[PDB]
Amino acid sequence: MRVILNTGRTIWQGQAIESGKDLKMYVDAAAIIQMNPEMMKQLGIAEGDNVKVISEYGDVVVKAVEAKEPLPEGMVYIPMGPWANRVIRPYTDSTATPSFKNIPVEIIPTDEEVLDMPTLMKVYGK
Amino acid sequence: ETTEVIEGKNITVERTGEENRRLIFQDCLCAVCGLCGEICPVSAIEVNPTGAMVRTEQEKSKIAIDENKCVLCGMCSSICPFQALDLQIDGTSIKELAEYPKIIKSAEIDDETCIQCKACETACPQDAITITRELPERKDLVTGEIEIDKDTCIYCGMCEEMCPVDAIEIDHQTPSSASPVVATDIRVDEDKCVHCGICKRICPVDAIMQVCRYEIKTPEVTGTSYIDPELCVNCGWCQEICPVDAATVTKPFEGELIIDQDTCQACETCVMVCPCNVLSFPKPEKPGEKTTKLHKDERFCIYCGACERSCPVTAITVKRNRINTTPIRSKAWKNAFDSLLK
Amino acid sequence: KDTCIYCGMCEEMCPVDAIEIDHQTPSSASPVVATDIRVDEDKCVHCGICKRICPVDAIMQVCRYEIKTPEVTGTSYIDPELCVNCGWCQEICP
Amino acid sequence: AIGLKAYPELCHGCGNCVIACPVNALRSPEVAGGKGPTDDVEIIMIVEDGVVNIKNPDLCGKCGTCVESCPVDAIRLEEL
Amino acid sequence: MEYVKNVVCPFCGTLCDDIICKVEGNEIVGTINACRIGHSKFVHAEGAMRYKKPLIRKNGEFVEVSYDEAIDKAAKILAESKRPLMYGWSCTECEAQAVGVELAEEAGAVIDNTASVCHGPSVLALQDVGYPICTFGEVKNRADVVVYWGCNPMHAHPRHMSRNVFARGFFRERGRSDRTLIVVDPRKTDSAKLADIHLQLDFDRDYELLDAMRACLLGHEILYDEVAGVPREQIEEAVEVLKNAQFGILFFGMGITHSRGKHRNIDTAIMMVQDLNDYAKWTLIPMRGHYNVTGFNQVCTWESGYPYCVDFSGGEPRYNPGETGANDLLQNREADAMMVIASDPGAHFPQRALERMAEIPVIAIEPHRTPTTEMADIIIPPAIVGMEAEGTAYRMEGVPIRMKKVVDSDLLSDREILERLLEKVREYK
Ligand SMILES: Nc1nc2c(c(=O)[nH]1)N[C@H]1C(S)=C(S)[C@@H](COP(=O)(O)OP(=O)(O)OC[C@H]3O[C@@H](n4cnc5c(=O)[nH]c(N)nc54)[C@H](O)[C@@H]3O)O[C@H]1N2
Ligand SMILES: Nc1nc2c(c(=O)[nH]1)N[C@H]1C(S)=C(S)[C@@H](COP(=O)(O)OP(=O)(O)OC[C@H]3O[C@@H](n4cnc5c(=O)[nH]c(N)nc54)[C@H](O)[C@@H]3O)O[C@H]1N2
Ligand code: SF4
Ligand code: SF4
Ligand code: SF4
Ligand code: SF4
Ligand code: SF4
Ligand code: SF4
Ligand code: SF4
Ligand code: SF4
Ligand code: SF4
Ligand code: SF4
Ligand code: SF4
Ligand code: SF4
Ligand code: SF4
Ligand code: SF4
Ligand SMILES: [K+]
Ligand SMILES: [S]
Ligand SMILES: [W+6]
Repeated sequence: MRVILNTGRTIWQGQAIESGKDLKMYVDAAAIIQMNPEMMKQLGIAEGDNVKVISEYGDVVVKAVEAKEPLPEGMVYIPMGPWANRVIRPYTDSTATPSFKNIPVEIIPTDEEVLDMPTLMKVYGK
Repeated sequence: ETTEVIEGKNITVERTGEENRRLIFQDCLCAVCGLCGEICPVSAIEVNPTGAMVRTEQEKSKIAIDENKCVLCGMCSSICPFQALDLQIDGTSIKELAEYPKIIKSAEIDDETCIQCKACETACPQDAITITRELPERKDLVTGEIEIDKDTCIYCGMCEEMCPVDAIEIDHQTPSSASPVVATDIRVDEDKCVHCGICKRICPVDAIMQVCRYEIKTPEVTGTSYIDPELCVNCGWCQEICPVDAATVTKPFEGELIIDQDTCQACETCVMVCPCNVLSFPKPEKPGEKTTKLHKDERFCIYCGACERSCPVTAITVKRNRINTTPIRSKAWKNAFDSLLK
Repeated sequence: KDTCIYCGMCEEMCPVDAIEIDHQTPSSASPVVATDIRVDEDKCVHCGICKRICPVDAIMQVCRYEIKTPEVTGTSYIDPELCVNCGWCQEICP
Repeated sequence: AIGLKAYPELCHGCGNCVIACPVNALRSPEVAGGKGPTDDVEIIMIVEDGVVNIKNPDLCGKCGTCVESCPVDAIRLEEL
Repeated sequence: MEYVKNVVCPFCGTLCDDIICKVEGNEIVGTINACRIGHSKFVHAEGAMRYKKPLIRKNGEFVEVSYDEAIDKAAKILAESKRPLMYGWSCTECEAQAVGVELAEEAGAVIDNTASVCHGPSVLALQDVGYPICTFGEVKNRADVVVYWGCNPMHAHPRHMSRNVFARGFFRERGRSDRTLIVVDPRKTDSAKLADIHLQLDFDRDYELLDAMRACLLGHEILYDEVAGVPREQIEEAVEVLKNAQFGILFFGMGITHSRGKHRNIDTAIMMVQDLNDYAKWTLIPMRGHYNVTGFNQVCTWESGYPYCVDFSGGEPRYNPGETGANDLLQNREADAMMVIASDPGAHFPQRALERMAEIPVIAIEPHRTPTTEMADIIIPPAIVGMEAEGTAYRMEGVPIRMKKVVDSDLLSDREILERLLEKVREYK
């Protein structure tokens, strides 16, 4: 399903980054995708099911979660972090600032696993 | 034996026997003023906090009655100024029984004087007033004749576009050799026409005559007025707002309101709680101008005490110097009513 | 606006919605059912309905130096590639 | 038995409730002005360890102002 | 258990200076007044890596070294680079930031902070059209219209509303009840839940919406009957609310710096605020993110003349956001070395930038384990500002508040590390 990806802060992601990016707390709070209940029905997923997110700029796997902050129709929300930054638009339009918000992506269910923090960074072949 | 049934928010307390007694509490009418629990001679009633029952959602009712203590005397139903408690005796409410005290209050609209302006309906804080009104048909508020010369008319369609009320219609068509015309008719709906003369002034061929001008009935406004006695709280907003002094109100209690502006922290609870719209937060007219923190107009106050009860810092106090009732034949009742004076 | 009692009948009856009233719920600090009334004289077509419905005669309305006379302007184009020269235009023209 | 009740696991520690409370405001000019108390004062609740923490519930008048100032239902008035 | 009062919180740009720290044995174990985020930074969470000592990677596994050796390796990298990038700065104090500028000159580096992924667009906007602001206390004591445009303070500046909206002020003694609260956000945020007016506009259409508001303000009819999903009548009503303010404040954040148009969204927001002042007193404040992102832009500006994306490659300072920004040098593959201090670009840059950080030497002045330290070749743990070290920080509207040292640490401070690093870079040339 083609949706609009919005990204940004949550109080839980804020608590997680100041505790430690290495903790499971961070994966549970930033490796997620908030969706409206009705969008989860049309796609056949429930809370806890994992989602494959593909864009023109990359791909990532995140855990689906009902949004306590309701979204407009067609929009999803992934909190700021390395998982969200797999798929958002990098180009800055000659301002230095990447397009972190409102990016067309494809979302589909997946039995694949969510990568933890050290493992996700391996995709960049350091 | 005394029993109790709680249907939804409502409470019913019943004693059967030779004389049947039923106390009925409608939660939706309770302003949580607390008077019933104060007057109760057996401390059977406990009233919940006035703020919490108004500003938050609660599963419980506004009051609670102890069946084990309730003796079904009905002082609570006699005092309640919101008509939320009723004692019925052999099926008949005590409001119908002269031997039982009744607070004295009223609210009437003189229909002859009333001009159906609807100010009271708007201002009523309990939405207890209904004002209906019948305006004349538009066609009766304009007089004039208008005719279109359909021969002179060349069907340019400018009147039809410019009519502000779409009163002109043209029967357009594609020509044929058998009907070599771009339209077959033009009409003015004189029910819609308001005789502004725009058509006449735009017509390029002066095809339209339009002019503004025996016992014809004068057009006049009619209506009705209803005050729901179950909702009416007798604040007198209708009496004050009325431009023609057509509404008359009398109140049960007399008293005084006292506000400590420096103790008030402007949490707005009392403003939201007041069933009479007495209390408000004035806005400054000019930058740098200061206003009274908590403003009141006692013209609308009935001295029920809900606001004082709701204030967590006790910034408001409600003095009550008189309770007007029908004759209180029991001296014990009389002293219990007098216990509410302060 | 002083005589006006804000009954709202003009606003309902205006055939072109030229009258607007700033309605409100009263408060003890602002004990009025409205704060203003206005006539959009760009929309008003001067039919006098408002004046005749007003219950308190608060509205004065009357129909009445080089002001430009209002006149209709336009243009006309004939596409030569489409024009077939049947002369319907010549005959239909008034 | 309606009274104040916290849900610290839903709370952002944002402080809206502490400031809005008229009891807290009356007792602390700092709170009244949107600040956390620095002066030692006895108020109904504060934010402690990042979450709202009821300290003196006997002072609560159950008016519901704090409840209406919280968007995440982390503080409520209910049966205890 | 010593109680430390009047502590300045080192997280967000609200820069609360009323924190109370619970100190049990040279350790912070709890707080008072701090929000859930602030509390998290003051307190160590069990299991989380706090780097005790410097590190250097050899075979994908790090090896502990001394400060001198790690600083020597780092200075070697910077001194032989031809386009080195020095990025971050926003979560450290201003003296460390000032050494950084002198180091950037010495190394011929590009020095840039987190503004270039945050309110840099606001910086570009204000350079073109201006910057009409006020301090928090003015909002508290005067404001009767408060607007959160494209920000979610409940989640990102948690005590901001309580400190500025629910707070009672001199001419606003009724607190929340004296203010009209407006939130503009495509989502029903927890901030929008508290608002009196929520403009739930279409995403990426703020610029269009503000064009209609500005044109309506200057007396022009709105061409379209719906703009950004907001009906024409509702736009005119919103503009009337702003015109009738006695004192209006426009707070704004990433919803318009990151979204379509970027700096031009802020541009047009600023010009509306300016022009509102012919009808009502109006100002704006950008919701600066980190507690001292504003401080780096202050320091850099007053030392070099420019606020961020500053290139010292030519000796003279030169400035061209879109070229000399951190994401520009990485995505165009210009940079051959990256020094990261007090920031986590590994977590918070896009993949195209991360692709370049994997190819170049990366130095990280970082106390914790982050995605950046995973991409790093040297790690240098510092003392944490506002907990273990002091120095100036700047609140989001420019108010300088000195961070405080609550506990002691055997670790070096940012300022110390950079001062030694600077000395070694001078040497290697
Ligand atoms: N919890 C937490 N708090 C933090 C941080 C953190 O990482 N976590 N970091 C701090 C930093 S660095 C910063 S910069 C601040 C940022 O704080 P904010 O500026 O609040 O940043 P975001 O939450 O990313 O985005 C705010 C809102 O923009 C909205 N938005 C998205 N697209 C659009 C649009 O097209 N139009 C409009 N009007 N709105 C839109 C989103 O729905 C979102 O709710 O937070 C700081 N505080
Ligand atoms: N998808 C998406 N991506 C985004 C955003 C978004 O909205 N969406 N927002 C962007 C924005 S606005 C920003 S600013 C960035 C976030 O910008 P970052 O600077 O990456 O945010 P943090 O993760 O808080 O990074 C601060 C780091 O410094 C460390 N630190 C704390 N105190 C000190 C100190 O005293 N000294 C030193 N040396 N280090 C310290 C912390 O442990 C932490 O790892 O994210 C950006 N990326
Ligand atoms: S008296 Fe006041 S409280 Fe007791 S019922 Fe009638 S209203 Fe409810
Ligand atoms: S009936 Fe007489 S007793 Fe039962 S409650 Fe009402 S008052 Fe107290
Ligand atoms: S106010 Fe006086 S006139 Fe107008 S409706 Fe109510 S009563 Fe009739
Ligand atoms: S007079 Fe005014 S209204 Fe009556 S038709 Fe001509 S134009 Fe339309
Ligand atoms: S304007 Fe004069 S001519 Fe044109 S249609 Fe109306 S009437 Fe016929
Ligand atoms: S009195 Fe108060 S309540 Fe009763 S009607 Fe006139 S207004 Fe509505
Ligand atoms: S009086 Fe008490 S209740 Fe009414 S506002 Fe002031 S504080 Fe809130
Ligand atoms: S103000 Fe007058 S009416 Fe309103 S609550 Fe207090 S007393 Fe009852
Ligand atoms: S005159 Fe006719 S049009 Fe002009 S306002 Fe009065 S009613 Fe509406
Ligand atoms: S009609 Fe006469 S009174 Fe009623 S509103 Fe229009 S003007 Fe005011
Ligand atoms: S009408 Fe016949 S002639 Fe006049 S334009 Fe159309 S085609 Fe040419
Ligand atoms: S309770 Fe609701 S409001 Fe009081 S702090 Fe926790 S969140 Fe902020
Ligand atoms: S309820 Fe009213 S009083 Fe009790 S705390 Fe919340 S606010 Fe202070
Ligand atoms: S607001 Fe920002 S600053 Fe004030 S505490 Fe919460 S986090 Fe620290
Ligand atoms: K921590
Ligand atoms: S930032
Ligand atoms: W930021």
